[PDB]
Amino acid sequence: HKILHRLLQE
Amino acid sequence: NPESADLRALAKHLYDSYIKSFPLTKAKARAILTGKTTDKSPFVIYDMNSLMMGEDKIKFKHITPLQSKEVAIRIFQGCQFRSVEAVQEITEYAKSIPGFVNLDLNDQVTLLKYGVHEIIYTMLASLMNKDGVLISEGQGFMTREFLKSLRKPFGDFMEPKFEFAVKFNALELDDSDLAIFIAVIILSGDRPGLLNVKPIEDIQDNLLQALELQLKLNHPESSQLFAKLLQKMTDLRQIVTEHVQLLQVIKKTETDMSLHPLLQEIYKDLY
Ligand SMILES: Cc1c(C)n(Cc2ccc(-c3ccccc3C(=O)O)cc2)c2ccc(C(=O)N[C@@H](C)c3ccc([N+](=O)[O-])cc3)cc12
Repeated sequence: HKILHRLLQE
Repeated sequence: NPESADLRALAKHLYDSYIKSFPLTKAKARAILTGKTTDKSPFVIYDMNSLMMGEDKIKFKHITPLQSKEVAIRIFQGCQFRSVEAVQEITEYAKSIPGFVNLDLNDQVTLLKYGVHEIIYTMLASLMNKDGVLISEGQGFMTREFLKSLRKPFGDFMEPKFEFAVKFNALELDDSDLAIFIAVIILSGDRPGLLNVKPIEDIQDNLLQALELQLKLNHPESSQLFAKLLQKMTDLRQIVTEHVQLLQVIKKTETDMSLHPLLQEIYKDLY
């Protein structure tokens, strides 16, 4: 879930 | 009273962030669908030819579509682009839910992963009627008959969303209501694989009180709208299961179609 992670940290 | 007040505050905060996060409200969609607006009525898409002629006009957040695929596949690449953007909108919205960003990051991930399809279905309902569905900020309108007409498996893809939507739209919820309901869906303590359920359930219990108060104030004539809505939220998980199954099929059986990476992350090890 790299993108989801990235969207969540963004 | 003092507790009521805090729950009214939550409701408003959530409505505000909902308005900021999502481009097309239920209010505007209904205005567009009824014909009760000053805007130019949507371009109707009912066959291969109308799709092609309308592709010029169907902008989303100032993003023009790319200008050789069969009707079914082109429809699916468009719904896929919109879904990705919805996932991103829903993620921004989730972050505005008080306490959500203080949760374990792995659990924020898991809540989104399972929540997004439920919410997408909920928000599709705002854009639908018995005739069809508004697309791309309401510049287009795609007929249900046309979508049902597509070659399998794509013909059975949108039909259950329509079936759910005609029943859900009966409850006559508005944007202030939906804003809270969406937050309740996201903060579901029974998603598989959660690490720390308790702070999730504590947030959801406030949200559910906020929802209940909201429905009493905003629909004082509607007897137990709250209870009806909760029953729908449980139906909706079954329906997301059917849909994930259909995509399993489409991924394997339709090799001319690239499923977007964000969507792969979400569908992988889901039901
Ligand atoms: C079929 C379709 C097309 C062709 N476009 C335009 C478009 C414009 C640009 C691009 C595009 C953009 C970037 C890069 C490449 C392309 C490209 O051209 O391929 C693709 C299509 C759409 C835009 C929105 C929707 C939509 O709202 N669907 C509903 C059912 C919905 C579905 C889901 C949700 N939802 O809340 O998830 C709401 C409404 C559908 C379409």
